[PDB]
Amino acid sequence: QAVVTQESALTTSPGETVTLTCRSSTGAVTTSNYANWVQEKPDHLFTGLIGGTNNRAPGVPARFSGSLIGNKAALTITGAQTEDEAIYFCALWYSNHLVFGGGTKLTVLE
Amino acid sequence: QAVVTQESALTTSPGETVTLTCRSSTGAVTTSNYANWVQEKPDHLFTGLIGGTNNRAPGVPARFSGSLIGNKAALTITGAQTEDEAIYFCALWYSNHLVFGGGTKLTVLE
Amino acid sequence: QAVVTQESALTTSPGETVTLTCRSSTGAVTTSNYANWVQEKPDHLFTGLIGGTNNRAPGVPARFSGSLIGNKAALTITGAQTEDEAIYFCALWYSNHLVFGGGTKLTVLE
Amino acid sequence: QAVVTQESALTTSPGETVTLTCRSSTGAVTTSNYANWVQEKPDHLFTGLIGGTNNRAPGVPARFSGSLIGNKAALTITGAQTEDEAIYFCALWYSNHLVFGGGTKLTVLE
Amino acid sequence: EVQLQQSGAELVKPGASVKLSCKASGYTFTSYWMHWVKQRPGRGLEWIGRIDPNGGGTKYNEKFKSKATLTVDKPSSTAYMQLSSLTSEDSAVYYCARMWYYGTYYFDYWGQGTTLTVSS
Amino acid sequence: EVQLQQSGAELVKPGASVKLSCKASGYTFTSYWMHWVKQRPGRGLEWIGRIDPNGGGTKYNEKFKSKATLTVDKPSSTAYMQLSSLTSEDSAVYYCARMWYYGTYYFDYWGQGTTLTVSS
Amino acid sequence: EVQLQQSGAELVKPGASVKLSCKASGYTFTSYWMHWVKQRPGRGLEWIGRIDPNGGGTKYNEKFKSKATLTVDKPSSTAYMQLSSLTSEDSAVYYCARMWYYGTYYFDYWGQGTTLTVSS
Amino acid sequence: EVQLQQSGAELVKPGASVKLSCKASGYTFTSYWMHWVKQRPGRGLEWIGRIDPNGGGTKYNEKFKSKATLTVDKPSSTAYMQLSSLTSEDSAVYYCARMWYYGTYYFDYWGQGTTLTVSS
Repeated sequence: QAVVTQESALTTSPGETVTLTCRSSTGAVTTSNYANWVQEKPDHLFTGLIGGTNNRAPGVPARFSGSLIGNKAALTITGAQTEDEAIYFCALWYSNHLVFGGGTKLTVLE
Repeated sequence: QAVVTQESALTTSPGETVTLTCRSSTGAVTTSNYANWVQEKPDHLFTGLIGGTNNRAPGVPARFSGSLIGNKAALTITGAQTEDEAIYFCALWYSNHLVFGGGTKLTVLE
Repeated sequence: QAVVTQESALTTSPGETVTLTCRSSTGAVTTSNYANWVQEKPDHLFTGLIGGTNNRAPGVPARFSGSLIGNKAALTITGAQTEDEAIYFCALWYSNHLVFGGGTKLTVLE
Repeated sequence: QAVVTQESALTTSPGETVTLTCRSSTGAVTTSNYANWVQEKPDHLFTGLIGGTNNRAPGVPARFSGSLIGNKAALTITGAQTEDEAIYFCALWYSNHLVFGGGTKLTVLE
Repeated sequence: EVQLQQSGAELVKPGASVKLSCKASGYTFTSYWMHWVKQRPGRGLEWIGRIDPNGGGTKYNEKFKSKATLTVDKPSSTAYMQLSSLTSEDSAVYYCARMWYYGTYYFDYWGQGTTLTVSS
Repeated sequence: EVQLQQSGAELVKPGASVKLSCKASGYTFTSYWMHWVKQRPGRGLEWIGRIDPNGGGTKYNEKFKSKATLTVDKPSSTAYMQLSSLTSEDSAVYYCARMWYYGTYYFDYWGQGTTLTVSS
Repeated sequence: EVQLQQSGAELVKPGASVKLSCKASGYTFTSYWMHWVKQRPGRGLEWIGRIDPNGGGTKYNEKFKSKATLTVDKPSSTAYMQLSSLTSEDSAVYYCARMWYYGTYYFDYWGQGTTLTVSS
Repeated sequence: EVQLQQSGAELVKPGASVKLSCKASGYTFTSYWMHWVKQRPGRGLEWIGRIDPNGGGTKYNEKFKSKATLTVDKPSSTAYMQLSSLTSEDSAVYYCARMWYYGTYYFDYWGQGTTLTVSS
């Protein structure tokens, strides 16, 4: 069955660039996986940041970008701010349903 | 039996206006439901904000107002501040006891 | 057996004065109860603020004072600051051991 | 079996100096225990601060220093900042595995 | 200010009977009606009943009426809730709140809520 | 704004059948597809299914299909999830999220999540 | 400063016997009397006993006296609490605190508290 | 930066066998030794073992050696921990951390830790 893997967390500083990755256990992530990155904030607040690999939701700066690197899907964050400190889950599409990674938690110092 | 329904959360920005709604599962919310909106803050701190549909408690700006829209009771918040970030529960009166919604959690950015 | 009762919480604003009270269920609180007020802060951080009814621990401003009002022990806080937001437990002495109230949680706005 | 003991917490103020200690229950802590101090921050964020008794990890000011005092390993913190508020665990090496103290939690006011 | 007071935490075991209190700064209950809100994650908030200190008159739900209970120490200023024969799901944080509707004047002020631990 | 609404908390017991809802400000579901994310510590987030209000068409996982369920109150604007025969591990915080992919336009907005308490 | 030290967390299983410690910066216990406060949600804070390092003299409650226990490592500076035959409700966060009343001088300073996990 | 990656949360049931992973930004394990710290309230932090990707060589404790396990996906960059036959006390937050001692260079960087939920 489909298991999604991502980093359990990444740390950083405001202004840096951090890439988060997402791999499938059934093969290469591909466009038909329509990789989504939904931001989660304390008290279970979930927000779709990017979808269809590279598509930004409304109200999302293009500092956030997504892509496919080799066989992994990636979410890159540029000019990291403090407000970005959050969990970044990867949700992949397998034909008719959604499979979620465990969520990569990104920290700033501060 | 009486089930109260409200939004599980709403997000916003300081200065905006957000309306929270409250519906009964036995019919239209009405004046004899004396709809109450009590604000809850972290560590189970509860404060009655509005009661009897449209009545403000002492120490509550008239930025907070309540009403009945059609068959729903509503709490509108105007010029949303940061300090407002909280859970907003709806408690309705059915003859001799109180039934509570699950609480609508309102967030600001920040 | 000895049950101690206090308010489950009190709210306030910086500069105000709030009194917390403490009563025994075996009679009047008295000097031989050596009423203690120990401040608790998030992550189980406990600090004895006052002891022997009216005795301040080192490093405690005399804004904090304790006493016996009638049959209740009291802790009064004057010129309430923000930093004071905490749980205030009452611990009473009964001959050879200590009995604790459930702790009064004091909030500021902010 | 190997039990590691440390203080369950220490409090302080910015600019002060606080020493944390670490003792083994099988004898004196020694160089072959390669005493490590890894900083933990809220949401299970762990960072190795010092290792091999006195060795600082990259990105760690020399405000943090470690040593062996008598039969105890010690971590001293100088010019304590606010940002330092964290749990400080001691992890000792016994031949082929690692044994952890319960973690000393250090607080500032603020 | 005006502030309402409940105990930090109480420990009980299944089949035992415990009682929680709610005071007023205040001065006293009655009158300024009483509530008991139960909080258990996601669920958020439940209700329970009221008491008429002057001479009785509590009201709950078909489900509460067994375990439910509402009271006072009028010669002091306390309000009370009694869970007879508690269970491991009785465990929760019960809020107390006053006043009015009956309708004295004219909003509730919350307590902090007692952590009811059941049991070990 | 645009905001999505679920209940604070719901209480149920094993073997019972409960139902959770997801509204839109919004206005209504359908269309703007529906999700249900389950959150249980470390595990973080699980999935469940969708519903086609216009006339049915839900989809889950081999494991979900028993307890799973997805629905609406189209004459209002509600979406629904039903756990039939809940268990103590059903206990969790289930998130609701909409829209699209089907692909209306063009990102999800989360709810707050209901605390499902099971049971006591 | 002056600071008091307990272990982060300890793991035990029912029927097992565990022991928690409380040190001083400090330098040593005795003298500067010892406490053990138990914290379990709502309940908040419970008590347990004291120990007279110089040569014994502990004191608890009718309920504590079985499991209760209070001690030291005078040749070092440690104070101790022993739960013999723990249960799943022994699970909690026990605070240690010193000094005085006996009455050396003249206030308690808290530790951070050990998370007693029971059991799995 | 340099960052280490574990899954949010994983759900398992007693008697089942689950496996947790730890990646590096990084690039790959080996070499830069591996740890697994277990966190359960008060207890705080426990240990488990290591793995020698190049060709095996794990090390744990007398108690861990049954359930314990340490591994990799060298053709990628992953490290692994396997709890065979989990129990309800296996439930916890297990941290992964690398490197060195063996002693490459010259400090650990933590992951975020997976919430292992057991079970319901």
